[PDB]
Amino acid sequence: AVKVKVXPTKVKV
Amino acid sequence: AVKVKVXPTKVKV
Amino acid sequence: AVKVKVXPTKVKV
Amino acid sequence: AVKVKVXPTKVKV
Amino acid sequence: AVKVKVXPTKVKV
Amino acid sequence: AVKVKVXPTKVKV
Amino acid sequence: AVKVKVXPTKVKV
Amino acid sequence: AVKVKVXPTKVKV
Amino acid sequence: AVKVKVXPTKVKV
Amino acid sequence: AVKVKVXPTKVKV
Amino acid sequence: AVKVKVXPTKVKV
Amino acid sequence: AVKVKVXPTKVKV
Repeated sequence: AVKVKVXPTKVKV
Repeated sequence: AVKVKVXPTKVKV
Repeated sequence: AVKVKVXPTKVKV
Repeated sequence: AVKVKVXPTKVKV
Repeated sequence: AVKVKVXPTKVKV
Repeated sequence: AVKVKVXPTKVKV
Repeated sequence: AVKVKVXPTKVKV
Repeated sequence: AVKVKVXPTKVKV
Repeated sequence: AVKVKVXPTKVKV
Repeated sequence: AVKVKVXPTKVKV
Repeated sequence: AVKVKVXPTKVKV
Repeated sequence: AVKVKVXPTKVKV
């Protein structure tokens, strides 16, 4: 899985 | 890989 | 894709 | 979307 | 509805 | 389905 | 929300 | 590294 | 992780 | 970060 | 710096 | 940005 930030939200997918 | 959406902002990771 | 809350974080996956 | 709880772990789907 | 795993339990919600 | 993680919290959608 | 059991699987929805 | 796709544009990061 | 712009979309991967 | 270009494909990293 | 693929071309930027 | 070439690989950075 990979860490991402999209808009203001960080998350790992 | 999957579509990630945060309000109006999308991207596929 | 579905709206989800993981921990305190809302996102659409 | 609905609250889902398994043991102590709650989330929203 | 979407296939989920929450904790150790898989289910469709 | 993909594991979505926020720090040490983990689920699968 | 309520606890549901089907055979071996429980979950609260 | 992971595939990223935005609309029809794919790349790898 | 690195800030990227793919097509029109800025994100961090 | 910098524009990287390969023929007519541009991005920024 | 990060390994990237821009168009068909791999490189590290 | 400038055209750069190493062996077979050209790119513009």
